[PDB]
Amino acid sequence: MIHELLLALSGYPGSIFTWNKRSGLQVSQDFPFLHPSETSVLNRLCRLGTDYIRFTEFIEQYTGGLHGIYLRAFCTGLDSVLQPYRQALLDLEQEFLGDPHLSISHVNYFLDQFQLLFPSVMVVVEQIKSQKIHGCQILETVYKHSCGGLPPVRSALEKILAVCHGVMYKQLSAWMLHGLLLDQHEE
Amino acid sequence: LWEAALTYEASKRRCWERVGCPP
Amino acid sequence: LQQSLELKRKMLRDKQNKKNSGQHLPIFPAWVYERPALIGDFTALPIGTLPLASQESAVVEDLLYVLVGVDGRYVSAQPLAGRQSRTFLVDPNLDLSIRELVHRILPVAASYSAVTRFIEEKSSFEYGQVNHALAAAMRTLVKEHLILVSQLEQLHRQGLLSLQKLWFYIQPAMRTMDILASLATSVDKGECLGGSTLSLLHDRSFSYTGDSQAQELCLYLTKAASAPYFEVLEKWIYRGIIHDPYSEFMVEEHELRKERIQEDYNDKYWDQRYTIVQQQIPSFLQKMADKILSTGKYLNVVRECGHDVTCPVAKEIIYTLKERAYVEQIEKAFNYASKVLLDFLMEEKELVAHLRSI
Amino acid sequence: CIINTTITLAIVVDKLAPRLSQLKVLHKVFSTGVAETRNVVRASHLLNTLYKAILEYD
Amino acid sequence: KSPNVLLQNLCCRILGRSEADVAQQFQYAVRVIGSNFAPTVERDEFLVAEKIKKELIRQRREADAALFSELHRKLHSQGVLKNKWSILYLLLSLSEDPRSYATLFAQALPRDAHST
Amino acid sequence: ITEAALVRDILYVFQGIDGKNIKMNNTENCYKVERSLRDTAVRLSELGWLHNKIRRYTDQRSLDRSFGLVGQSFCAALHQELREYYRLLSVLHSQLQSLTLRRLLVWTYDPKIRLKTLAALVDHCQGRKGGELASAVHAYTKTGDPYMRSLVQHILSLVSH
Repeated sequence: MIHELLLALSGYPGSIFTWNKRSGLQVSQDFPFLHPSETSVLNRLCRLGTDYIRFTEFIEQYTGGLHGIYLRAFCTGLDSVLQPYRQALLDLEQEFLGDPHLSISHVNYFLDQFQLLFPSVMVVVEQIKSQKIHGCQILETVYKHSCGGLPPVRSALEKILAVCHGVMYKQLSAWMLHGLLLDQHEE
Repeated sequence: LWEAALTYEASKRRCWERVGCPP
Repeated sequence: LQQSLELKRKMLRDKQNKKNSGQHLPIFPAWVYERPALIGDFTALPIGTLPLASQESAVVEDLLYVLVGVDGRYVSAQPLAGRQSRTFLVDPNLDLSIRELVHRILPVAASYSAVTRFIEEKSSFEYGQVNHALAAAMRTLVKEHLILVSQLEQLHRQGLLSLQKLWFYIQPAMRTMDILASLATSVDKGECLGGSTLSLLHDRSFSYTGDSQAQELCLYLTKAASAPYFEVLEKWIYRGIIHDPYSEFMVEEHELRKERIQEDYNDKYWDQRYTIVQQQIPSFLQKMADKILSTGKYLNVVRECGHDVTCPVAKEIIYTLKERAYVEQIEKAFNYASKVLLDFLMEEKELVAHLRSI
Repeated sequence: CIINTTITLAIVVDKLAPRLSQLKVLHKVFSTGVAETRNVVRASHLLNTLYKAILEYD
Repeated sequence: KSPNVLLQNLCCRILGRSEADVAQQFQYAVRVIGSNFAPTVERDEFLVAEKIKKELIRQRREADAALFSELHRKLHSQGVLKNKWSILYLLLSLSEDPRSYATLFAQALPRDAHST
Repeated sequence: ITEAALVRDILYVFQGIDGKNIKMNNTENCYKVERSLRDTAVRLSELGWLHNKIRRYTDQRSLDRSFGLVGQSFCAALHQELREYYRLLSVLHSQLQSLTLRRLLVWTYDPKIRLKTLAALVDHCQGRKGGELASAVHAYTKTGDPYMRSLVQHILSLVSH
């Protein structure tokens, strides 16, 4: 729960932090040795691990959404945006390697900057799944939230927009230059 | 003398099964 | 305890109908006043205190609580704040030597509760700009009073502290909290806001001049409370502006553009537009109080046509005792405003040719 | 560097990320080259799958 | 070693010299260190920590004032330092600001109330 | 029961969580303990009451997309002030294993003035959005208190952008 917590936040669950497809990461709430307050802090941290497991499942499942290229560019942006969360977890591992007794409030203060960025990008993925957002409308969908107003969230979605603008410019440098379209069922 | 020996070359090795004083 | 809310409403209404151009002056929500939390005040062995040597150790830890705001097991704080001299109730069946001795120590407990209430009350918006700063400068003196009692408690953990030892230790805190309680009641009793709470602190700096312990505390509170008022002077003496959201400055500006505009019927300006306020002079600026008003008076009649105010001085003005810097900084911008407005009037729309044509 | 710095599971998997990405492509490319009887169709289908699968990745 | 030989190492560290050269300054160092050997104030690391934090807050370096709070705990975590008050009292005194009154603030206890 | 259990209780109630010996989490009027017991807990629990208020607002405001560009940035600044309060709770937990500095009053004095200011910024900015929302943050920076002046003027710089 010092190493099991970094392991469950790494996206590999375990039967303290019981993975449930409904309740994400869930502590099993009845423990005679810990007590209800640290349980609440653990649940608060399990929100981040729940979002990370759902993100990695979405990326593994759709790296090729229902089949195709523009959301393929979205996931290649998405894992690279989630990369500093991994590397901050690896830095936590070295600090807990250095000192044998560090608090959860230590971990909470270090990971409360990703505690915001993850629920903000969840709605960006959720609109694409719900409205069956096909092809170039994903470009508009991430841009209407690129007017975000959390400045980390605005910059993090800007990286994704630049990535999938890469494949937009790639198709445009085919049809404007050599006169041929290169598109199967996306446009 | 001991702070003179303290300027030594340190071993930067570590394991997971050795947490406390594991050079 | 509730009549202070009436006081806050009256000073609210005064600033509201005075400054009619800007957005509504800030307020606290009501619960900040209605909390008992923010005000510092809010198995226990029934042997009838038999053991004589243990009575000292029991009452001194109740004392270590009562020095910093907490009713004890044997001492107990009476439910006033009707008045401000908050009395305490010790246990009746005590050693009379000990009961008398804690009666001598309890004045620093009473002179603490009347300081935390002053800072909690005069941190509200209605009390201007300077009475905010006076309750601001006392809290670094509250910090040391707490630090001594925590150090004495951790010393009391080792059993190396006595009731006589504690009464020896707290002798500087008995003086410093007493000067703060005297300043607190003197600002509360006579209602002192703005310049009026800048005069009284300058009086107490002259009361304590030869002690050099109570003088330095009081002189620290004067320079700290003089920071907002002199900063309005740092604009009004160099430019025509008095920003003054609470009308505490010696100069107020009337909107007597309403009667006199496009014809200056009164030729308004010297007579009815710009007036000096007499009670809001801090009693050490009375010496040039007419010159202070006339300095910013000379600037704005330039500012009516000439948009430029071009004061090259821009001198930082602050309170100092023993040494009069804030007289000549006033004289410098008074000379400059007079020189600019005169030479403006004599070169531009010249007065010799108009008097010749008359 | 095992036998001669601390090293764990969570470091070696993130170190081998750009290799475990490339192996998953081979699991799908070879799957069409193993799922088939004549010697001309077994080579023609294999060589054609590669030319289709890279045009997927352009 | 002994403190008498160890003071001469300090006189050779600050002044760059040998012990056969610098002997007038070491003569002065024995005068001030001797007869002022015993600690005069009650020792507590807490008051000195709350003064180093106050000093680092006063220079608008509010980030280092709570990094000192994480550095001061490691001194207790390791535990080979016996007198942690003295070295912090020394390191506070030799502190320079990279860029008044003290009878009002918290000072150490005098040790004169006790029968030393 | 002991004051040490009260210390670890009041430390989690600093985070605002329900603890062992203090039960009421401002459902009915406020936090209530059930003489170090009553009075010192009724002191220190109001910082957790402050935590409950200024985190309730931003938990609702980040979930509202209609609050706008100036108030997701207001929601960002209010979160930046809360992370450092959890830093203070971290050092409060780390010194436990003395740490009975009269039940942490110097440790929780610098939060409480900052939190009663952040709660003021919370409940004065309730309902406002747009250029009216930056005007309410500007409607706190005529405070001569420089600890309160440097706080809101830092929050103005993030809101006004």
